[PDB]
Amino acid sequence: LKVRKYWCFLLSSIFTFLAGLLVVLLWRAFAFVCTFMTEAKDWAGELISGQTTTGRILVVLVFILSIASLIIYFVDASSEEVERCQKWSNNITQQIDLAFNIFFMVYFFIRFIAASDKLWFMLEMYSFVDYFTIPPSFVSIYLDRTWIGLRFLRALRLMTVPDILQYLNVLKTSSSIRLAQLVSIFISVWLTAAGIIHLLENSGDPLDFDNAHRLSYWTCVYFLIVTMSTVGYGDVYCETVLGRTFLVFFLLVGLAIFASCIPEIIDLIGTRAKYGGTLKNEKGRRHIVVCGHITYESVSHFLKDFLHEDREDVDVEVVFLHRKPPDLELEGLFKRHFTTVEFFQGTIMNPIDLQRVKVHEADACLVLANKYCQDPDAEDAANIMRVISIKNYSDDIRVIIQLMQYHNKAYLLNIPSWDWKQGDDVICLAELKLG
Amino acid sequence: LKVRKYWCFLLSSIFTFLAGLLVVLLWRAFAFVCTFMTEAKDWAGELISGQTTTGRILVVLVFILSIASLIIYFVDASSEEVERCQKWSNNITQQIDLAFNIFFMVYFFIRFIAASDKLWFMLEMYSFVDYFTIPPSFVSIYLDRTWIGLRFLRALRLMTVPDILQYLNVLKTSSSIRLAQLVSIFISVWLTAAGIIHLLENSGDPLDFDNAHRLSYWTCVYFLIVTMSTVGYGDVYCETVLGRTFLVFFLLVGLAIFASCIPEIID
Ligand SMILES: COc1ccc2c3c4n(c2c1)[C@@H](C=C(C)C)OOC(C)(C)C[C@@H]4N1C(=O)[C@@H]2CCCN2C(=O)[C@]1(O)[C@H]3O
Ligand SMILES: COc1ccc2c3c4n(c2c1)[C@@H](C=C(C)C)OOC(C)(C)C[C@@H]4N1C(=O)[C@@H]2CCCN2C(=O)[C@]1(O)[C@H]3O
Ligand SMILES: CC(C)CCC[C@@H](C)[C@H]1CC[C@H]2[C@@H]3CC=C4C[C@@H](O)CC[C@]4(C)[C@H]3CC[C@]12C
Ligand SMILES: CC(C)CCC[C@@H](C)[C@H]1CC[C@H]2[C@@H]3CC=C4C[C@@H](O)CC[C@]4(C)[C@H]3CC[C@]12C
Ligand SMILES: [K+]
Ligand SMILES: [K+]
Ligand SMILES: [K+]
Repeated sequence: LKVRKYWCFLLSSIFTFLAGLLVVLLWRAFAFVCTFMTEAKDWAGELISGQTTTGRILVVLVFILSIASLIIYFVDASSEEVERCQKWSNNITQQIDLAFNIFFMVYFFIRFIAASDKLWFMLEMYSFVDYFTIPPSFVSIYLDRTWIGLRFLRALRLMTVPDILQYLNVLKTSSSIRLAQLVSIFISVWLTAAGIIHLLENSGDPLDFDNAHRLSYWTCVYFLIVTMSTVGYGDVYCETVLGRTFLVFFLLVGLAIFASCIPEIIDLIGTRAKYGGTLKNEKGRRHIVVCGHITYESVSHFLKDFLHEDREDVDVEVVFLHRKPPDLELEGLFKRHFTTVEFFQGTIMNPIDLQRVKVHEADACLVLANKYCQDPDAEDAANIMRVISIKNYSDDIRVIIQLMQYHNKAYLLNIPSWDWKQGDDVICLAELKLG
Repeated sequence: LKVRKYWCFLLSSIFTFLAGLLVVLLWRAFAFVCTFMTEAKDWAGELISGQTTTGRILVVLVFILSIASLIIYFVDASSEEVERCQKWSNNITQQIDLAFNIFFMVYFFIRFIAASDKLWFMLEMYSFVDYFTIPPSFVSIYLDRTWIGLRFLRALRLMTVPDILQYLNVLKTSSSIRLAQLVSIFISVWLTAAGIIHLLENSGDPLDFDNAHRLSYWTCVYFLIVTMSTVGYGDVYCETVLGRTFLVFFLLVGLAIFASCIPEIID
C-alpha cells in the first residue's frame, strides 16, 4: 500500500528477457564444442503463416484475441488508481486476463520454433511486447496487486491486421494493402503512445511519486491528436518530468515516422473513381451508344445537331463511353442534358463495359473519329477494332463509323457480320471531302 | 422546463427516416410478387435541372431560400438558452420558419420523383439534411418548444452554389467552376462544423447536462479557423466530452478532405 512494488512487475519483465536471451545463447555455445526438430520447425512455419486451415483458424484466432485484450485495458485504465491491492478470487478482469496470456504464451513458443534465427527472434518487437505483458500478469497472482505498468503494449497487436489479413487473401489490390498498413500504424501509435503518457503522468516522478497529474486515458488520447495536428491548445499538457521527456521523443520520432511515409501518402490518396455502374432504366424507350473521340467540342457539336428544334421530336437517349474522365467543362455539359445524356467510364474493347451500357439493346453504336490526328492510319485502325469488338458482342447491331481514309473501308467490308443492308454505314471523310 | 424533450425532436427526425425508407422498400417488394408515372418522372427531371424557365425560376428560388434559411439560424443561435418554451402565436421567427420548410418539403418530393433509384435517393446527404430540419419544425408546433437541435445542417445548402449556378450557365470556364466548388465546400464545412461544436458545448454531457460551456456561435466560428490553421491559441477550447470527441473526428476528417483537394489547389 504505502510502499509500491512497481519494480517487481517491471524487474520481472526483464528477467524473462536476459534469461531467455542467455539460455538460447548458451545452448548454441554448447553445441560449438559439444530428426523431428527439422520437421517440427517446418510445421511451425506453416502453422503461423495460415497456409492450412488448422493454421488459418489460428491466425484469425490471434486476430480476434488481439483486439479483445485491449478491451480489458480500457476498463482497467478507467480506474483512477494506477496501483491496486486485491486478491484474484474476487477480481473478474484478472481471471479473464489469465485466459488470454496463457494462449499468447504458447503462441509465442510456436513462433519461436518457426524462427530460423533464434537470437534475432528474441530481439523483435513482437517478442518484447509479450516480455512485458506475460510475466507481470503471472506476478500479479503472486504479488496480489494490480498495476497498469506497460499494459498499453497490447495495442501493438493491431499492426498485424495488414499482415494477418494478407494471409487470408482479403487484401488483393496494392492500394488496399498500403492503406491498411498506413491506417493500422497510425491507430496503434496513437493508442500506444497515449498509454505511455497516461502511465507517466498519473504515476509521477520516480522515488517520490508526489506530483501526480491525474489524467483520464481518453483525455490523453485527445491530448495526442491535438499534439499530432500541431494545434496545441494547452488546456491539457504534461507536467511531470518523465511525461515531458517522452513527449520530446514522441515529437522527434513522430515526424521521422511521418517523413518515411510522405512518398507513399502522396501517391495513394490522390485517386478517385467517379464514373461507373451499369445502365439501368425503364423499358419502352430507345437509346444509342457513342464512343471513339469524346472531347468537349466533339460532344457539344454532336448534341447541338442531334437535339435540334427542326428535327422530328423523338425520344432517343444518348450514352457516351470513354476511357478517360471528363474535365470540368464536359461534366457541366452533361448536367445541362441530364434527362437526355448520360456518361460512363470504360472502353469498347472490354466486353464487361459493353454489357454495362447495354449495347445489345441500343439502336446503333456511333464511333467518332479524331479528324485532327497526326497519323490517320493509326486512328483508322483503332476505330476499326472498335467495330470488331462491338460486332463480337452482338452480330445484330447498327454501327456508324467515321473513316479517315478510303482504302481502310475494305477492311470493314470484309467483316463477316458487317451488312450495309441492315443499317451499317461508313462515312469516309476523305471520300466525302474530295467528292 | 426542468425535463427536456430534446429526444422528441431528435427521435422524430429518424422516424421520418426509417419509415420513409421502409415504405419505398416495401412497395418495391409488393410489385415483386404482385402511363403518367413515366411522364411525371421525366417532367420532374427537367424541373429540378433548370432546363426550362418554369424550372429555371425554381432552382434559383431554392438558391435564394437556401441562404435565407441560414439567417434565421444566426438570430436563433444568438440566444444563450439552447432550449426554449414559447407558443407559436407570439414567436416571429417560428412563423417565418413554417413558410420555408413547407416549400422545401414539397421540393423534396419533386426531387424524389425525378430520382431513378428511390432507395439510393433516400440515402443521399441532401435527403438526410431535410430529414433533420423538416420534421422537428413541425414538432415544435406540437411540443410548443424551441430547440437548436441539428439546425446547422442548413449550411449544407451552400454547396449547391457551384451546381445550381452551373445550371444557369454563369460558370463557363473550368477555372471558375473549380474555385467555386472549393470555396463553397470550405465555407459550408466551416459553418456546419461550428454549429456542431456550438450545440455540443452548450448542451453538455448527456443525461446530466451539468457541465455546460456557454459559448457564442461566432466564438465557435473563430475557434475552428484557429483550429484549421493549426495555430491553437487555447483561449477557446472544447471542455465537454462530446465536444472533444467530435473535435477528434473533425481533425481526422478535415485533413482527409484537405488531402483530396491538394492536387487541385496546386494547379
Ligand atoms: C508534431 O508532432 C507530431 C507527432 C507525431 C505525428 C504523426 C503525424 N504527425 C505528427 C506530428 C503530423 C505531422 C506533421 C504536422 C508534419 O501529421 O498528423 C497526422 C495526423 C497527419 C499524422 C502523422 N503521422 C502520419 O501521417 C503517419 C501515417 C502512418 C502512421 N503515421 C504516423 O504515426 C504519424 O507519423 C504520426 O506519428
Ligand atoms: C488541423 O485540423 C484541420 C481541420 C480541417 C482543415 C481544413 C483545412 N485545414 C484543416 C486543418 C488545413 C490543413 C492543413 C494545415 C494541413 O488548412 O487550412 C485551410 C484553411 C487551408 C483549409 C483546409 N481545407 C481545405 O483546404 C479544403 C479546401 C476546400 C474545402 N477544404 C476544407 O474543408 C479543408 O479540408 C478544411 O477542412
Ligand atoms: C530496451 C528497450 C526495451 C527499453 C527498455 C527500458 C524500459 C522498458 C524500462 C527501463 C526503465 C523503465 C521505467 C522506470 C521507471 C518508471 C516510472 C514508473 O512510475 C512507471 C514505469 C517506468 C516509466 C518504467 C517504464 C519502463 C522503463 C522505461
Ligand atoms: C447515420 C447518420 C445520419 C448519423 C446518425 C446519428 C446522429 C444523427 C444522432 C445519433 C445520436 C444523436 C446525438 C445524441 C445526443 C446528443 C446530445 C444532445 O445534447 C445534443 C444532440 C446530440 C448530440 C445528438 C445529435 C444527433 C446524433 C449524433
Ligand atoms: K502548427
Ligand atoms: K500551434
Ligand atoms: K497554446
